[PDB]
Amino acid sequence: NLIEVFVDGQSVMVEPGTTVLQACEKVGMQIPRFCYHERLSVAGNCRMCLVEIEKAPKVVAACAMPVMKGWNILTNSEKSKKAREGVMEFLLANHPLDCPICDQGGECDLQDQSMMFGSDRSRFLEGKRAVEDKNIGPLVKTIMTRCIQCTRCIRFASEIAGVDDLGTTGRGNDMQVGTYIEKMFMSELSGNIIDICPVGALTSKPYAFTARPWETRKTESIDVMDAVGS
Amino acid sequence: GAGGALFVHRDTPENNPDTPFDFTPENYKRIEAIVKNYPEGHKAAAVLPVLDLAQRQNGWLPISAMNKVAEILQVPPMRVYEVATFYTMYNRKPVGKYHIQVCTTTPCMLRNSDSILEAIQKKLGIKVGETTPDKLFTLIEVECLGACVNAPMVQINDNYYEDLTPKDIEEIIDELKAGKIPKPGPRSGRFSCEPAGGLTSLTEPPKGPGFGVQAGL
Amino acid sequence: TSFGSLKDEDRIFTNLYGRHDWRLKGAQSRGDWYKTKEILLKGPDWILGEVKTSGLRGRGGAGFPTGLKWSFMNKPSDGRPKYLVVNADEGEPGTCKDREIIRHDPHKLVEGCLVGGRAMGARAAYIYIRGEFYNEASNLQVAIREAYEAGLIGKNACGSGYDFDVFVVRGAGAYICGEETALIESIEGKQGKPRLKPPFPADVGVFGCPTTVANVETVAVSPTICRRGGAWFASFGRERNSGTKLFNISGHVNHPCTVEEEMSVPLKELIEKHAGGVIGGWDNLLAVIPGGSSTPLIPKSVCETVLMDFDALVQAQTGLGTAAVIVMDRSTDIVKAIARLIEFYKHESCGQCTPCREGVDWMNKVMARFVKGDARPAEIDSLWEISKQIEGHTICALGDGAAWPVQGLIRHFRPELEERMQQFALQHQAR
Amino acid sequence: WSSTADPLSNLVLTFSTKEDAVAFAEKNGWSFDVEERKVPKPKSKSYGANFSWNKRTRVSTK
Amino acid sequence: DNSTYRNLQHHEYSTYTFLDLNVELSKFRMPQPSSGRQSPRH
Amino acid sequence: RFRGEHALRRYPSGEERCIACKLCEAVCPAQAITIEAEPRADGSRRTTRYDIDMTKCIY
Ligand SMILES: Cc1cc2nc3c(=O)[nH]c(=O)nc-3n(C[C@H](O)[C@H](O)[C@H](O)COP(=O)(O)O)c2cc1C
Ligand code: SF4
Ligand code: SF4
Ligand code: SF4
Ligand code: SF4
Ligand code: FES
Ligand code: FES
Ligand SMILES: [Mg+2]
Repeated sequence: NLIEVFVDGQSVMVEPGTTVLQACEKVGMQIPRFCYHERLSVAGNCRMCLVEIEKAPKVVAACAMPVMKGWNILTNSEKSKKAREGVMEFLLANHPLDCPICDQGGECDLQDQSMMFGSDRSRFLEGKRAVEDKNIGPLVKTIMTRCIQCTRCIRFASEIAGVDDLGTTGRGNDMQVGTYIEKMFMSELSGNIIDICPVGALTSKPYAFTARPWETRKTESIDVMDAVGS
Repeated sequence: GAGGALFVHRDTPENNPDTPFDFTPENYKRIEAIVKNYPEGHKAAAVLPVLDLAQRQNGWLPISAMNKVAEILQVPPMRVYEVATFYTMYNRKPVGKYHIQVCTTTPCMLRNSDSILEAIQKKLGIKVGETTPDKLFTLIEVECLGACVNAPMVQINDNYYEDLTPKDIEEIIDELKAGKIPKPGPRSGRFSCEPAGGLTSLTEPPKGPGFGVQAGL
Repeated sequence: TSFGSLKDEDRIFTNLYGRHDWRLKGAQSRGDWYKTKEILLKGPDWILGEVKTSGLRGRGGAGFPTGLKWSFMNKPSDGRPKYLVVNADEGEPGTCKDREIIRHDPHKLVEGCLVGGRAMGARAAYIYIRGEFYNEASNLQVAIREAYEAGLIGKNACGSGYDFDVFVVRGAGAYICGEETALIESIEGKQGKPRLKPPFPADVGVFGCPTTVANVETVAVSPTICRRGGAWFASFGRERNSGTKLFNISGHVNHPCTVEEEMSVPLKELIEKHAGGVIGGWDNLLAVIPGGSSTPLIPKSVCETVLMDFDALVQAQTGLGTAAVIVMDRSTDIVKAIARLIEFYKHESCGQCTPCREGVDWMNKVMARFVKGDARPAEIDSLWEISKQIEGHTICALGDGAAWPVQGLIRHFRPELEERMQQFALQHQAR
Repeated sequence: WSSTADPLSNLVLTFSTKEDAVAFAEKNGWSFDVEERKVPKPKSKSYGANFSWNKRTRVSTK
Repeated sequence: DNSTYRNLQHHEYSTYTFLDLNVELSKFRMPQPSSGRQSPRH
Repeated sequence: RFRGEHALRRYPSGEERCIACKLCEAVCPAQAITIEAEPRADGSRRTTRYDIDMTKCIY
């Protein structure tokens, strides 16, 4: 049977095992997120989806927390807003100032969610981290100083494409995503890491520098390279 | 503080997939013993023990050794690389015959650990991330090693030398380079963690079996 | 009522300091391996009741009722194996008690593992020992071999019909792998990154099976509680802080040592009695870290009269932690000591969470600037706020434990930070 | 530059409902093709599935 | 009786002491449980 | 502060400052800027077309 939870006081009937993020989606609220993809497994490491429950003293990860009976989810509370601001502060603290030279440009989730859920000023008075750029073939361009270590490409590669050639090497602030060796990530489903990477760490190499998202017009057609008809 | 060791691999003549590495038959017996400590269908749990065994045999971990471990355990080489780069007890670079590791965290820093480090550096004439020209000693700093009450202390190839003074550590280095193996443990007249002034507890002989046992139990 | 002055007849961990034989003959000369068959025949519910009455709390950090934990484990089986994981990755900066227990009381550890496994219905116990403790791990393996040969563990353990295995798994260097879910991930041959709860380890643990992670000291004191009472154990200590404790007194103290004492012994009495007092006398004391690096510091004012106890130290804006008492006398650079602690946490952060990863590196940089005064008085509140942003927003408690020392330093030694900033500004103002 | 002779090239209208859009198109006399809205289907997400004892959902890395 | 350190057996261990002890212990162990498959990739 | 004829500047090295980010094209009220870019022979993000219609520009 369905259990009853509350999002901002509004009743939702959700199946057991539904997460806080999915319940908020059911009432129409999209919780901010970086590491969560609904086609991939649940990581819960970017900590961007933290929300407040009515009586809980601690924020929970909305993407990985199943709802319990009679929970009130405060999606726009002071605790949730401050949690989002802190997480965005850390991300932008180590991110590089590469927006004008970044193909992610006007279609970046770091930019959009920084304009929506983050602070408008920076307190970071230190030096930034610079990361060596890897090479994984002629299709995907890697500029890994922009990586936010969300591990979507690792989960996608492994689970979806059946290729376990991506991972995280090292630990701490110096943790890096790559192959650890000069190996090309060649697969029939390799551009989807370009799609799912929220930032400009993984970008299309044929499309590099040619256009900006606001310029383009979008035509909805189908694919003719095979008989799937994508 | 930057570690100074990169987490990417570049093929070199001394370190490449064609580098000869394979376990000895005794080490294969040890691998077989290790693997059957875990449930069937979970053979990948032996990555850390088998990789440590490979490093124990070969002194360090070449990429060929990592690939051999991955092949034996049928686990992706990227998973083996992840483990090897994550854990700091693995040497992905050739190391000296004696790996001196001076603990420099606060409990050991409050006692004169900098004196120990400076004495080692002057005795060997190397910096704190370098190897001696004869490839005999390597010197690094490490975090807490679990002998805080016996501070300052160093670890030289899984032996703890504790309650050190500059003279004591110089004598230890001299014994190591001469050929003898110094006895591990405190150098300050203590045997273990007991207070130096005198035993403040456990002075009387222990009570026998069933001393204060319950009624029924 | 007063606490302390524990008697050697009532100290649980005899053969501490290694003055006796640690082998099976010596361990059995003391009370170890005595009526273990009777305890196992009493069975799970009796052992859980004894632990609950004894009121034992977790000895490896967060103090949580062990009776309640093992009760969580005591649910009916569902077709999966059951495991007790004994944590011996003593990475906390100030703690050596687990090392002493493994090195000198391995049969006490093994018997505790057997008792806890019987209580929790576990087929196996994996003892996860840190990789630097090589000699300790070897002694543990020798003791386990003796137990297997004597029939105390294995098939029909202690002649009770209960099969129980004890394995020893050596980790590598990872203070984070000291953490329970990181311990589980390390055992499974993974990187050693903490998981999110739920699922709790009692539901999905190592290999996806029900496991209970317990500290070496907890499992080692378990069989003594079972064989003895637990009304006795509850008699030692305060009302909800019962039993004995191993304290590691270290730092700027005359005779640094590991001792066993009652759970509510005052800190000043412990230092003055078992360690010879502060180096320059009690007047020379500056600060004390009472539970290892994770717990905040307290000034001499608090240390004048405070009980080395869970609730007592929580009421002092601190924690008991692992009861690792680091002493700093007046001739020390408190800012530099806390900076070294933050650098420790930066090096040992596993890097999974953005809060801990980025913010702990950031706090390391800010503290490094603080120690030389190359800062402004308005960055103290900024550092407080970023530490508050790290705490409570991380997957595991290393992020919380990297913020508490910073908060304690800011809370009790802000004038020192401001004076250092002023001196640096004066040095630069000259030219 | 890019030239055009089509007045209605940049003309995009926003409607709250398919029925409103269809009524507008019908009264203005244009031909129209309607596409039914595609919504993502509900999905069962479980963090604990990453650590299955016997199922393939167990992930090799985090 | 309380004046001599009796933990002197560890000034003889070599690199393979732990793994050799593990090899020796293999006969006393119990059969391991099986998850029904050879690997999560099977 | 006077706004007269337009110009594209260079770094002291002689390298063009424009990185083809199209922010000017986006913000231009009069739609007087046309920009097209591609990777240069050395991989730089540089423009191949940069037009301004001075009869459309509102200065
Ligand atoms: C040796 C040891 C090291 C630990 N290290 C950490 C650590 O790095 N981070 C952390 O959050 N908890 C750490 N813990 C606490 C564990 O999460 C957990 O509380 C403990 O392993 C088992 O709990 P209990 O013994 O109190 O029942 C450590 C515990 C032990 C015993
Ligand atoms: S990834 Fe996004 S925020 Fe980062 S430089 Fe690129 S556009 Fe800017
Ligand atoms: S490269 Fe992109 S998808 Fe991969 S971890 Fe980094 S930000 Fe995520
Ligand atoms: S808080 Fe830090 S150590 Fe803990 S899981 Fe997150 S990144 Fe790892
Ligand atoms: S595209 Fe326009 S705004 Fe961007 S660098 Fe070039 S001239 Fe400046
Ligand atoms: S979206 Fe939940 S922690 Fe990343
Ligand atoms: S601080 Fe050095 S051994 Fe613990
Ligand atoms: Mg992208």
